[PDB]
Amino acid sequence: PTRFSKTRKHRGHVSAGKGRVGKHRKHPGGRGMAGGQHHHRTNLDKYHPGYFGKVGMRHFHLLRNHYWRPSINIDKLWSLVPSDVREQYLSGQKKDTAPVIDLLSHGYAKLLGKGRLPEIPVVVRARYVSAEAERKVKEAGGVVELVA
Amino acid sequence: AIKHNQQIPNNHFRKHWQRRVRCHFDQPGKKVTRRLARRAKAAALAPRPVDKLRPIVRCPTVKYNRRTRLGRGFTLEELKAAGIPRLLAPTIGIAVDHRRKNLSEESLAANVQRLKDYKARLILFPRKSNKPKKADTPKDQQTAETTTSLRTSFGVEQPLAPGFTEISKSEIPAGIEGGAYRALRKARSDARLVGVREKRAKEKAEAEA
RNA sequence: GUGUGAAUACAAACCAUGAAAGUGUGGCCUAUCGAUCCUUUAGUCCCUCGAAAUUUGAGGCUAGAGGUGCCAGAAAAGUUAC
RNA sequence: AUUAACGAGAUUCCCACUGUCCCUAUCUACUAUCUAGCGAAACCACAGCCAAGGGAACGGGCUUGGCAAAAUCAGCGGGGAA
RNA sequence: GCGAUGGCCAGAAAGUGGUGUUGACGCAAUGUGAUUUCUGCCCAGUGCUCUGAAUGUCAAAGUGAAGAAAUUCAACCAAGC
RNA sequence: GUCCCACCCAUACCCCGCCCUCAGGGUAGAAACGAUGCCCUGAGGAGUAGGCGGCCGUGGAGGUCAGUGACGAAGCCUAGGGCGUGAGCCCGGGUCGAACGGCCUCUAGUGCAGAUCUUGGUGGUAGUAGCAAAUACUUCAAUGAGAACUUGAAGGACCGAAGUGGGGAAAGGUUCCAUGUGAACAGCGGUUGGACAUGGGUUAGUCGAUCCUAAGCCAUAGGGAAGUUCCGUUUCAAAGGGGC
RNA sequence: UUAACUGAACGUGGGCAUUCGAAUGUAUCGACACUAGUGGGCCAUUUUUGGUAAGCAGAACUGGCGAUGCGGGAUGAACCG
RNA sequence: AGACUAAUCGAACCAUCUAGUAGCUGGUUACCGCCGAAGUUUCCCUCAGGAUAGCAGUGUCGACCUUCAGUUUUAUGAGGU
RNA sequence: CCGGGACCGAGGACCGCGCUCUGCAAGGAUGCUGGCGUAAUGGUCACCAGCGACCCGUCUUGAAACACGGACCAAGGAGUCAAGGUUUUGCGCGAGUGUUUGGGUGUAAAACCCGCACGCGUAAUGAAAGUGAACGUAGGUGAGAGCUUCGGCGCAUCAUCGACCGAUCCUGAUGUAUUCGGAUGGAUUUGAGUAGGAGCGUUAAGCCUUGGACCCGAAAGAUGGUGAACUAUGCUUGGAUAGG
RNA sequence: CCUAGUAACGGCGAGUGAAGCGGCAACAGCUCAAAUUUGAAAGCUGGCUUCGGCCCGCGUUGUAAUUUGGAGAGGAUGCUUUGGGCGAGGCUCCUUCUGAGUUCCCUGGAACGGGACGCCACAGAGGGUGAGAGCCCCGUAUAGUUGGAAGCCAAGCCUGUGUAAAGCUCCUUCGACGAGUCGAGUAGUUUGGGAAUGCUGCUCAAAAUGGGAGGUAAAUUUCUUCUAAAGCUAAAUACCGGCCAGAGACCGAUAGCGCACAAGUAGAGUGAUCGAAAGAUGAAAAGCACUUUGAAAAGAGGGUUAAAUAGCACGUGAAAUUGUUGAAAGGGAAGCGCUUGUGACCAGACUUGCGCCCGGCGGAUCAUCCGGUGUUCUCACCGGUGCACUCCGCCGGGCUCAGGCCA
Ligand SMILES: [Mg+2]
Ligand SMILES: [Mg+2]
Ligand SMILES: [Mg+2]
Ligand SMILES: [Mg+2]
Ligand SMILES: [Mg+2]
Ligand SMILES: [Mg+2]
Ligand SMILES: [Mg+2]
Ligand SMILES: [Mg+2]
Ligand SMILES: [Mg+2]
Ligand SMILES: [Mg+2]
Ligand SMILES: [Mg+2]
Ligand SMILES: [Mg+2]
Ligand SMILES: [Mg+2]
Ligand SMILES: [Mg+2]
Ligand SMILES: [Mg+2]
Ligand SMILES: [Mg+2]
Ligand SMILES: [Mg+2]
Ligand SMILES: [Mg+2]
Ligand SMILES: [Mg+2]
Ligand SMILES: [Mg+2]
Ligand SMILES: [Mg+2]
Ligand SMILES: [Mg+2]
Ligand SMILES: [Mg+2]
Ligand SMILES: [Mg+2]
Ligand SMILES: [Mg+2]
Ligand SMILES: [Mg+2]
Ligand SMILES: [Mg+2]
Ligand SMILES: [Mg+2]
Ligand SMILES: [Mg+2]
Ligand SMILES: [Mg+2]
Ligand SMILES: [Mg+2]
Ligand SMILES: [Mg+2]
Ligand SMILES: [Mg+2]
Ligand SMILES: [Mg+2]
Ligand SMILES: [Mg+2]
Ligand SMILES: [Mg+2]
Ligand SMILES: [Mg+2]
Ligand SMILES: [Mg+2]
Ligand SMILES: [Mg+2]
Ligand SMILES: [Mg+2]
Ligand SMILES: [Mg+2]
Ligand SMILES: [Mg+2]
Ligand SMILES: [Mg+2]
Ligand SMILES: [Mg+2]
Ligand SMILES: [Mg+2]
Ligand SMILES: [Mg+2]
Ligand SMILES: [Mg+2]
Ligand SMILES: [Mg+2]
Ligand SMILES: [Mg+2]
Ligand SMILES: [Mg+2]
Ligand SMILES: [Mg+2]
Ligand SMILES: [Mg+2]
Ligand SMILES: [Mg+2]
Ligand SMILES: [Mg+2]
Ligand SMILES: [Mg+2]
Ligand SMILES: [Mg+2]
Ligand SMILES: [Mg+2]
Ligand SMILES: [Mg+2]
Ligand SMILES: [Mg+2]
Ligand SMILES: [Mg+2]
Ligand SMILES: [Mg+2]
Ligand SMILES: [Mg+2]
Ligand SMILES: [Mg+2]
Ligand SMILES: [Mg+2]
Ligand SMILES: [Mg+2]
Ligand SMILES: [Mg+2]
Ligand SMILES: [Mg+2]
Ligand SMILES: [Mg+2]
Ligand SMILES: [Mg+2]
Ligand SMILES: [Mg+2]
Ligand SMILES: [Mg+2]
Ligand SMILES: [Mg+2]
Ligand SMILES: [Mg+2]
Ligand SMILES: [Mg+2]
Ligand SMILES: [Mg+2]
Ligand SMILES: [Mg+2]
Ligand SMILES: [Mg+2]
Ligand SMILES: [Mg+2]
Ligand SMILES: [Mg+2]
Ligand SMILES: [Mg+2]
Ligand SMILES: [Mg+2]
Ligand SMILES: [Mg+2]
Ligand SMILES: [Mg+2]
Ligand SMILES: [Mg+2]
Ligand SMILES: [Mg+2]
Ligand SMILES: [Mg+2]
Ligand SMILES: [Mg+2]
Ligand SMILES: [Mg+2]
Ligand SMILES: [Mg+2]
Ligand SMILES: [Mg+2]
Ligand SMILES: [Mg+2]
Ligand SMILES: [Mg+2]
Ligand SMILES: [Mg+2]
Ligand SMILES: [Mg+2]
Ligand SMILES: [Mg+2]
Ligand SMILES: [Mg+2]
Ligand SMILES: [Mg+2]
Ligand SMILES: [Mg+2]
Ligand SMILES: [Mg+2]
Ligand SMILES: [Mg+2]
Ligand SMILES: [Mg+2]
Ligand SMILES: [Mg+2]
Ligand SMILES: [Mg+2]
Ligand SMILES: [Mg+2]
Ligand SMILES: [Mg+2]
Ligand SMILES: [Mg+2]
Ligand SMILES: [Mg+2]
Ligand SMILES: [Mg+2]
Ligand SMILES: [Mg+2]
Ligand SMILES: [Mg+2]
Ligand SMILES: [Mg+2]
Ligand SMILES: [Mg+2]
Ligand SMILES: [Mg+2]
Ligand SMILES: [Mg+2]
Ligand SMILES: [Mg+2]
Ligand SMILES: [Mg+2]
Ligand SMILES: [Mg+2]
Ligand SMILES: [Mg+2]
Ligand SMILES: [Mg+2]
Ligand SMILES: [Mg+2]
Ligand SMILES: [Mg+2]
Ligand SMILES: [Mg+2]
Ligand SMILES: [Mg+2]
Ligand SMILES: [Mg+2]
Ligand SMILES: [Mg+2]
Ligand SMILES: [Mg+2]
Ligand SMILES: [Mg+2]
Ligand SMILES: [Mg+2]
Ligand SMILES: [Mg+2]
Ligand SMILES: [Mg+2]
Ligand SMILES: [Mg+2]
Ligand SMILES: [Mg+2]
Ligand SMILES: [Mg+2]
Ligand SMILES: [Mg+2]
Ligand SMILES: [Mg+2]
Ligand SMILES: [Mg+2]
Ligand SMILES: [Mg+2]
Ligand SMILES: [Mg+2]
Ligand SMILES: [Mg+2]
Ligand SMILES: [Mg+2]
Ligand SMILES: [Mg+2]
Ligand SMILES: [Mg+2]
Ligand SMILES: [Mg+2]
Ligand SMILES: [Mg+2]
Ligand SMILES: [Mg+2]
Ligand SMILES: [Mg+2]
Ligand SMILES: [Mg+2]
Ligand SMILES: [Mg+2]
Ligand SMILES: [Mg+2]
Ligand SMILES: [Mg+2]
Ligand SMILES: [Mg+2]
Ligand SMILES: [Mg+2]
Repeated sequence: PTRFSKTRKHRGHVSAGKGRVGKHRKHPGGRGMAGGQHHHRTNLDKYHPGYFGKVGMRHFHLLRNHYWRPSINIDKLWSLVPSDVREQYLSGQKKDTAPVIDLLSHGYAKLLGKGRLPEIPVVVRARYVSAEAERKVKEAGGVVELVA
Repeated sequence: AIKHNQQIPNNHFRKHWQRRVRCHFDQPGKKVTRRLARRAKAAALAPRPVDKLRPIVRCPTVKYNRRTRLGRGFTLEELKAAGIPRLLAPTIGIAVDHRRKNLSEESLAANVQRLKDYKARLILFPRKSNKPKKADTPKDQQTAETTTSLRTSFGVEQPLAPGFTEISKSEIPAGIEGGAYRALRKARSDARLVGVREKRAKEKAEAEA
C-alpha cells in the first residue's frame, strides 16, 4: 500500500529528505563488500570479528546422512507414551508392568540425560546412550539396551 | 557499503536474471488438464485398475533405514516362487524389475505373500467368449465389486515399527555385563587397533622362530 | 577505550646470587619497529585421507622466523605546440 | 666553403612617380531617405535618468540627496560588467 | 642485401600470391641534394657483422645411480649470452 | 566637558479575551455517553538540513445511501454570495447535451514554476531589416472587372561567332503541342506561364543497341576452411567437330 | 597469613533516631531498541604564534552568525537592546 | 601537410551489446501541528569522497524510586604560568 | 480620606469564603431612555492619500548582485518493483508451528477439504576423532512492585560469590588382548552454553544489499555490416590548347 | 518441492557454487556384431504380366530364421498355449427448429424515462433499435429433435485346427560378448572438482576372472558394485513465432504497439538504414430551392432542423495573444503589505411569537363508569355512557413578557 508511506509526505519539499549538501549520488563508497580491508575496516572489526583467514582442514564430498543422530533428553522421555496410558503409570495403578520405549520409531538415535526421572522402571532401546543417562535410568529399576 | 550492524549479504543477482523468470499463473489451469487426462485414461481401461502392482522396499541409507516404501518391480526370484511366468506378469497389471536381488530372507518372504494374495483376487476374462479355457474365470463370479485405485488398496500397511510395547515386570532383561555406555567404547577402540594388534602378534611368531 | 609498539603488579614452575633479610621475567626512566594468504623450523606422539588394513607422501591444531619505511601493509616509465 | 641563370620567398639604399602625408576640397552612378505592394531573424526574469554611501570589496532597483510633463523621425557607437 | 633450394613483401590456411613476359648496365632497402673546389682525427659507449678450438652458463627428450614405488640426486648438453 | 528635571516608542515586561500543544483531576446500585464524549485547573509557542503525527484532493475495486438526472448529468465562463487558520468544500447566474456523487474499507502509472526539461500553440521587436551585380526603356491601338512586367505595329538599345545563336553525351521523365481557368505557387502585379483542368503527340533491312575484344569480373578440374565461403582461369582433367 | 585463634576478608547475634547529621534548586530519574542529516565553516572580547603589515595565515576558554525576524548605529550576515 | 578517403579524419559512416559507468554539475510536485542539528575524534593511494564515535528524532519499559546538579560554603591534596 | 479620564464585561439555576447582617460593592453587567427599521450599520471591487516593501529557484562562510537557469500559455514530467536480511506494531496457535510441490472437490483461475515427507524451533562445544548440562525445595547475599495471619513470602530485572556440560593444560585408581583403558581430585585459562523452554506463520512502517534502481548527462571499449557519384594513386580506351 | 546458499572453488579479495538419499507428477520396454540352413539363399530391388507367375539383376568378401547376459545353447520330461469372420450398442463433427406487453395517462423532435396495471424465467450474459428495454429484434438457459459423412471403441455370437510354432520345471557338461579404442605422459580450454571434473591436439599404446569406478599422489594384500569403445523408443517439460478462442481492480487519441485513419504509408539518404503527422456534423443530408447587390469569391433576405450559440474550416470550445463597446488611472518603471475616505454593486436580519382576560361563531365530547384488546402488570388504546359553569378549533377587542440596528 503506497497511500501511506513517507514518499507521499515529501511532496513540495525539494531534495526529498536526502539533504542539500550531500545529494544522494549513485554509488559513493563502492558496490557490495568493497573496501573490506581499506576503508570499511572500522565497521568490519567492531562487528563481524573474523571475516578474513583460514581455519581447520577441509572435507571432500561430505554426505550429511553419515552424521544423522538426533538426541532427546531424559526428562522428556515420559512424554513419548500416550497421555491416557501415561496418567495410569504416574498415578500408580499398574504396579506390575513396564513399558518398552523405541526411540528410533519416534526419530531419535541418542538418549542424553539432563533432568530427573520418577521412580518407575522403564526399558529404553537406543542406538547411543550417554554415561550420565545410563545411570539415572538404571537407579530407577530400568535398563537400556542397544538396538542398532 | 556496510553502514550498521548488518548480516553480510550474498544475493546472486549480477547476471541477467530478468531474462529467465518463471512465474506460475497456470497452476489451476494445469490441474484441470491432468484431471481431464486421468478420467480419459480410466475410461479407456474400463474394467482394469489404473495403476500397477508394486513391491515393498526399504530405504537405502542409515538415516531413513527404518522406514519402508513402494518399489519399482518384483525380482525374477519372487515371481518364480509364486509360480507366475515371467512373460505373463507384465500383461496382467504386475510390474517386473529385472535388476534387483534378494540378499536377505525377510524381504523375499514379505513380497511373496503380498503377491500371492493378489493372484487370488484376480478375475481373468477369456480371450474369446464362446470358447473359454482352463485358466479363465468360469463366468459365475465375474460379477463382483471391484477396485480401481490399487495404490490405496495395496499401499504400505505400516511404514514404521510400533511406537512402544508393554511387557510385565520381572520379564525385563539384564544388560551387558560392563554396561551400555562402556560396551560402545570398547567396541570402538577394538576396530581402531585391529591393525596394530594383528602385526605385533604375527611378528612375535616369526621372532621366536 | 579496536590493532601494533612499549610498559606496571601478581599467580603456578625451575634456577642464579648472598651469612641472611631480600633482589632478578633484559639494558636507571622517557624512542630504537610490522596483518590476512603462502613458505619454513620447533613441539605432542596427538587428529584426518570418508569400502578395510601396513609403511611413504600430503593436510590440520599450538609458538617463532622470511615484509610491506606511502611504515593499519596495490605489483607499475615518459610525451602531447594534433 | 663559393656560385652564373632563375623566384607572386625575407631585408637595406638610390633615380622616376604619386592625395600616404602637411590639409583637406569637389564631381558621377547605385543605396541609405519618402511612397505603393510584399514582409523575416537574433535576442528578451521584470525593466530602463544620475552623484555619493554601504554591500560578494565597480547598482537600473536598497539608504540620503539632485530632481522630474503626452506621443514621436533621421543619425550615433559611452553604458546595458551587450 | 641477394646467383633462384635466393633477397624484400602479402595471407586464417592453401597443389596460394606481388616484384617477375624479371637475372647484377638487374631487383630491393636507406642517407645527401646541379656544377666548381673539398670531405680531417675517434671502435672506449649503443647497434650491426665474422670466427668456434674454448666449458664458463644451459630447456624438453634421452642416458646412469639410490628406493617397495611416486620421486630425488648426478654427469652429458643445440642456439643465444 | 560635567550635573539635573519632564517627555517620545519595540514582536520585550504587567492585566484581560480567543486558538492550539502539553500536564494533572472529576463523570454508573447508570434520570446514560459521537467514554475516541462532556465539565474543572495550570504552564508553554522563533527555526534551515532532518524526524514523527493529523488531515485535504485525483484515476480505479467491494459494501451501503431503496442517493441526483433529458422538467437538463459531466465540463467550461463569472471585480455575485457562505463556511475553514490552511490545502480546499458549498450555493446563485450564463453556455451546453448523457451520464455522475456522499459515507466506511481496498488499490496505485496519485498533486508542479523551474531541470540551456519533452510535444504543440502564440507574442513584443515590427509594418521594422530589407526586396540595389549582369548598361534600358518609350508612344498608339486591341483584349479585359482591373495592364510597367499579355499581344500587334512603330522608334531606342544589348549579346557581337572561345554568343544570350544552331544541334548533341550524362542526368531529368511529359516539363513538348492545342483549348480553357476561381483559389494556391511565379518573395511586386498578372488576362500571361516550365503552375491548374481536359484532350492529343515519339513509325527505320541502311541512324544506334544487338556482334568482337581491352584493363577487369565470374563458372568448370582441383586444393584450403568448424562454416558464411577463400584461392584457382589452363592449371598433376578420359574436357572437342566435320563429312556422307 | 602469624611463634601463636595473632591477623585478614565475608558473616550470625546485639547496642545507637526525641534530631539520618552544610546551603539552594529539583519547570524534569534511570536503562534499552532502531535510524536521519552533518564531517568545506566564518566573526568578536581577553590570552597568544609566524609576518613590515593586511578585510592575511594558525591555535586556547566562552558568547554569537550560519538556521532569525523585531527596536536603535542614515545604509550594512556577526556590534548595542 | 597527419594530408585525403561523399560539407565528417591524430583512425569514416550505419545498427546492436546499451537505459554502458560517474567520489562530478542540474532538477526532485498539497496544507497545518510538535521537537530540532553538524563542519569535531580515530582509520583509509584519503584531502570535492566513505566507515567510526558525538550532537538529533521517534517507540517504549523500570519506579513515581525522593534520586540528582556546567553552583556556593567548610575540611583536605596536586601545579611552576 | 476625597476628585477627573481611558480600555474591557469572559461566565450562565442554587452550593463557597465573608460583611456594615429586614440586607450587601461578598465565586465575572445590570438598570433607565431616544432615533431608525433600511443600503442606515456591515461586506466585495476599482482608484487617490500617510507609512512600510530590492527577483525568484539554486550552490555557498556570505546573493537584490557586474554568479548561473528562466520571453509567454496549455497537457506530459522524477525514491518504484522483486528476492534475501533486520528491529518495532496488530493478529492466530503455542513446545510446537506452516493447508495450496501435490491429491479430493467445485455454482470453476474463486471458495471448501486431506496427508506422507520437509523447513525453522526444542542442545551445546571442538580444526577433528569425539564427548554431551540438578550437592541444595533448581543455591547463597544486598535491593525490589504487589500480597500478607503483620511475623513474613518476595515476580520482572540489575550487581555479586558459587555449582553443572564442551575445549585447553596437570594428576593417573580398580582392572588388563601388557599396552590398552581414563576413575578421582585440581588449574590468575576458554565458548555465539545449562541453571522450571519462546518459537513458528502472517500483516503494516523505517533502514540495508545486488538488480536500469529517484530522473536526465560523457571523452571511450567491443560484435557484425554499407560506401571511391567528392577527393588520392595507378591501369584500358578517347578528346582539347591564338599570335609574336 | 527439498537437500542448499550447503561440501567445494577464489590477488581465499570482490565473488562464485553442484550431487546421492527423501515426497510427488508421469510410467513401457527392446534388436544388432561375435555360432555351419550346409539334407538343399530357405531372403530382396526392378521389368513383364492375366492375376498364375515368368525373366534379368543384387548376393556366399554373407541376404532370411535362430541368440543379446535378465541370459542362452545342447540334452532330459509331462501337461498346457496359438488362427479367420460377423457384430448390437455407445462416443466425436456439421446442419434444421425453441418463453413472455408495443395495454392506458403525463414530459419530449423521438420513450428505451416518470405513474398505473399485468405476464415469462434451467432464459435478469451481451449488442442493436430516434435517451437506462427480461417480454420490439438478433441472441442467451435446458435436454431433446430434422438430416447427413467418415473413422474409432465394444457386449455377445458363428465357424478352422497341429505338418508347424510357443510357455513352465530339472541337470553332468558348454557358454562366442565391440581396438589406434580404454589407459598413461604432455599442451590449451573449461568446471564447485581441490598432486588435475569433462572435452580436444600430439607421443606411447593394453588385458582375460580381464576391465572401469569407489572425490588426496604411491607400493603390497583383501572387499563392494556394475559390464564401456554399435543402435531404437510414447507420456509428465519449454514456447503466444504461425492458425484460432475465452478473459482483466490494464491504457482511453501527447496515453496504449512505430501504426484506432489508403502505416512500415508520405518523406530524407549513393547506400546499410532512419521513419512521422492525422479519430467525433445530425435520430435522418432534410448538405440551404427562389429573389436581390457583385467581374468573381461571397454578402443581405428567405428557407431545413428539437438546435445553424451544430453549415462539410462541422460535438463540447479553456489559457497565452487580438478587435470593438463600457468604466478608470498616468511629472524618468509597474506590481504588493497595514489603515481610513469616495464611487459602483451586494448578501443577511427584521416584517412577529407565547401566555392571560372578555365577547361571538362552529363542532363532538371533556371528568366518571362498564365491556373487549394490548402491555413495561400498572400504564394505555378502542366500543358504549356524557349532553353544556367541561373540552377543542377559529374570529374580534384589551393587557403583561420577550423580540432587529446604532447610540
Ligand atoms: Mg523542511
Ligand atoms: Mg539538490
Ligand atoms: Mg551521506
Ligand atoms: Mg593502503
Ligand atoms: Mg586498549
Ligand atoms: Mg596497546
Ligand atoms: Mg618472583
Ligand atoms: Mg647498567
Ligand atoms: Mg612476521
Ligand atoms: Mg600475499
Ligand atoms: Mg583410511
Ligand atoms: Mg577413498
Ligand atoms: Mg611474502
Ligand atoms: Mg597509513
Ligand atoms: Mg586492491
Ligand atoms: Mg654561406
Ligand atoms: Mg647567386
Ligand atoms: Mg539606416
Ligand atoms: Mg513601403
Ligand atoms: Mg550611479
Ligand atoms: Mg565602494
Ligand atoms: Mg559604489
Ligand atoms: Mg543591472
Ligand atoms: Mg529615490
Ligand atoms: Mg555600447
Ligand atoms: Mg543580461
Ligand atoms: Mg619469389
Ligand atoms: Mg648516410
Ligand atoms: Mg630539399
Ligand atoms: Mg637520390
Ligand atoms: Mg650546395
Ligand atoms: Mg666525416
Ligand atoms: Mg662499437
Ligand atoms: Mg669493439
Ligand atoms: Mg634436462
Ligand atoms: Mg654453446
Ligand atoms: Mg502581543
Ligand atoms: Mg499565553
Ligand atoms: Mg490510473
Ligand atoms: Mg449543468
Ligand atoms: Mg448525443
Ligand atoms: Mg508520475
Ligand atoms: Mg508546466
Ligand atoms: Mg521547485
Ligand atoms: Mg517549442
Ligand atoms: Mg518567433
Ligand atoms: Mg524599409
Ligand atoms: Mg533582386
Ligand atoms: Mg543589398
Ligand atoms: Mg530599387
Ligand atoms: Mg541590372
Ligand atoms: Mg475575365
Ligand atoms: Mg474595354
Ligand atoms: Mg521591365
Ligand atoms: Mg559590351
Ligand atoms: Mg554591341
Ligand atoms: Mg574552336
Ligand atoms: Mg533550340
Ligand atoms: Mg493559354
Ligand atoms: Mg507575387
Ligand atoms: Mg495576386
Ligand atoms: Mg491568373
Ligand atoms: Mg509550353
Ligand atoms: Mg501539370
Ligand atoms: Mg524491301
Ligand atoms: Mg549501322
Ligand atoms: Mg541482333
Ligand atoms: Mg562469342
Ligand atoms: Mg572465384
Ligand atoms: Mg572442393
Ligand atoms: Mg574526512
Ligand atoms: Mg557518518
Ligand atoms: Mg571554507
Ligand atoms: Mg562536502
Ligand atoms: Mg564583514
Ligand atoms: Mg583566521
Ligand atoms: Mg582563507
Ligand atoms: Mg539574533
Ligand atoms: Mg535594523
Ligand atoms: Mg554610521
Ligand atoms: Mg606536425
Ligand atoms: Mg556519407
Ligand atoms: Mg571531407
Ligand atoms: Mg577506425
Ligand atoms: Mg552508433
Ligand atoms: Mg537512468
Ligand atoms: Mg546513457
Ligand atoms: Mg513551529
Ligand atoms: Mg524549539
Ligand atoms: Mg561543491
Ligand atoms: Mg535523545
Ligand atoms: Mg617557571
Ligand atoms: Mg612549562
Ligand atoms: Mg475564561
Ligand atoms: Mg459602507
Ligand atoms: Mg523605503
Ligand atoms: Mg565563493
Ligand atoms: Mg551551509
Ligand atoms: Mg538567491
Ligand atoms: Mg558585483
Ligand atoms: Mg557559484
Ligand atoms: Mg556553475
Ligand atoms: Mg537566459
Ligand atoms: Mg517556464
Ligand atoms: Mg514578456
Ligand atoms: Mg500537469
Ligand atoms: Mg522483503
Ligand atoms: Mg515439524
Ligand atoms: Mg558435531
Ligand atoms: Mg514493598
Ligand atoms: Mg534501491
Ligand atoms: Mg561511442
Ligand atoms: Mg580498455
Ligand atoms: Mg570517382
Ligand atoms: Mg584519375
Ligand atoms: Mg607559340
Ligand atoms: Mg578455475
Ligand atoms: Mg560461472
Ligand atoms: Mg527421488
Ligand atoms: Mg516385385
Ligand atoms: Mg526361442
Ligand atoms: Mg452398429
Ligand atoms: Mg426468440
Ligand atoms: Mg406531446
Ligand atoms: Mg415507462
Ligand atoms: Mg442505447
Ligand atoms: Mg436490451
Ligand atoms: Mg415497458
Ligand atoms: Mg559391450
Ligand atoms: Mg583418448
Ligand atoms: Mg573455446
Ligand atoms: Mg584439465
Ligand atoms: Mg536417440
Ligand atoms: Mg479525453
Ligand atoms: Mg499514438
Ligand atoms: Mg489532437
Ligand atoms: Mg490525456
Ligand atoms: Mg506513435
Ligand atoms: Mg531516397
Ligand atoms: Mg474534433
Ligand atoms: Mg445565406
Ligand atoms: Mg448578377
Ligand atoms: Mg444545443
Ligand atoms: Mg434557422
Ligand atoms: Mg452543437
Ligand atoms: Mg476553427
Ligand atoms: Mg465547434
Ligand atoms: Mg483572453
Ligand atoms: Mg519621457
Ligand atoms: Mg517602486
Ligand atoms: Mg474601506
Ligand atoms: Mg372513552
